[PDB]
Amino acid sequence: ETTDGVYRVMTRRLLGSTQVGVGVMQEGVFHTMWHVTKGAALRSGEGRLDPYWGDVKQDLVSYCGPWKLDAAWDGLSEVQLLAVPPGERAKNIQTLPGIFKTKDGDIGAVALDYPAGTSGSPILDKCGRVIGLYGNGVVIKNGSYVSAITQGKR
Amino acid sequence: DMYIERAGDITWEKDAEVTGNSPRLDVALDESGDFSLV
Ligand SMILES: N=C(N)N[C@@H]1CCCCNC(=O)[C@H](CCCCN)NC(=O)[C@H](CCCCN)NC(=O)[C@@H](Cc2ccccc2)CNC(=O)CNC(=O)CNC1=O
Repeated sequence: ETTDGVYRVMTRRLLGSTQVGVGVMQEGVFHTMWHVTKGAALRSGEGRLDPYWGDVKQDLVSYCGPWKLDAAWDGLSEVQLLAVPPGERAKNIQTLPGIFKTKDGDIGAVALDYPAGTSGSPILDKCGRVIGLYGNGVVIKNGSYVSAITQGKR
Repeated sequence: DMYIERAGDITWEKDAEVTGNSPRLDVALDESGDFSLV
């Protein structure tokens, strides 16, 4: 009932209208990062979106249904971040992901820096599939920000 | 009370600018969902 695409997550609880994050509507389910909503209900126009699944450690949450995004970075190709910065038009940024190496294995990472409210912007492969969400990351030695490509389980 | 506003289609852009490095980093993820550099 609500169109596929990328969406800003706004709140009026602070000064003015504030963008706290971004998310993806696909197959009837809204996908964003846990730290954006803390699992709170969302409104979409007149209707209400209720949380359905979430996990603080993965830093993901889905609304109206189970996590639907299952594409993954192929470990070789460039991707595009569809950055949706607060107050600014959506812009695609192409990049070759780096790698977060962890005890439990490797995931892609994108070394692109944006305001906090950009959290949740989707990362896409050349087919337009969302391979994860932007905004859970680290700051490295030279002071630059690097975000995991954070993907859920379908 | 939070609300959502449509911002675009989800599509690859052929003319897109290309930027960003490809660092290979050892990280740890803790129970609180925070990454840190090992
Ligand atoms: N050069 C930057 N610091 N660039 C970041 C880019 C943010 C992109 C969206 N992500 C986020 O908001 C998450 C939320 C929390 C999700 C946690 N699970 N965030 C982050 O991942 C980072 C990294 C956390 C590492 C945790 N081990 N968290 C921040 O920076 C903090 C500051 C901070 C830096 C290093 C270590 C710890 C905390 C908030 N940022 C600021 O205070 C100043 N920067 C801005 O105000 C705009 N840019 C920025 O905020």
